Amino acid sequence: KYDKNDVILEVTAGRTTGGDICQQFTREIFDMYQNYSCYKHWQFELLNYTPADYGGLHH
RNA sequence: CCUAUAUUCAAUUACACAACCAUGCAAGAAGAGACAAGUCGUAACAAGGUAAGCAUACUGGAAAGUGUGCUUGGAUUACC
Ligand SMILES: [K+]
Ligand SMILES: [K+]
Ligand SMILES: [Mg+2]
Ligand SMILES: [Mg+2]
Ligand SMILES: [Mg+2]
Ligand SMILES: [Mg+2]
Ligand SMILES: [Mg+2]
Ligand SMILES: [Mg+2]
Ligand SMILES: [Mg+2]
Ligand SMILES: [Mg+2]
Ligand SMILES: [Mg+2]
Ligand SMILES: [Mg+2]
Ligand SMILES: [Mg+2]
Repeated sequence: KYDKNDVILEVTAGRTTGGDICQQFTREIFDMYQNYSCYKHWQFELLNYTPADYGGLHH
């Protein structure tokens, strides 16, 4: 079923450790899927992008 | 009633009678604790950058802010 509906991918910053170790890691995997979409010839549409203070992605 | 002995007895009345408390459930309200790292600010510990704090009053998103009196669980480094 489905497989022909646009899918929204949401990434956040896990709350398990202090610092930016989790926030910085969020940026890397977010760009992983963005480059992956080009490999699969998909279409990427940015909806929300909130950078963190210490060079990261809050959500 | 010349030895002797037989028989009966009841429940009513005036008024109170779920107030009351226990247990269980509930439309819903409020508090406390928890890890965790999110948003907002930096109150406290150094004269914490306005010395802190108690009683009480008033005020503000939030720590708290300010007045009056009191405490040193602050200092004035000591022929200055
Ligand atoms: K103060
Ligand atoms: K002090
Ligand atoms: Mg922290
Ligand atoms: Mg000073
Ligand atoms: Mg301070
Ligand atoms: Mg200040
Ligand atoms: Mg102060
Ligand atoms: Mg004071
Ligand atoms: Mg007071
Ligand atoms: Mg004032
Ligand atoms: Mg005062
Ligand atoms: Mg004034
Ligand atoms: Mg001395």
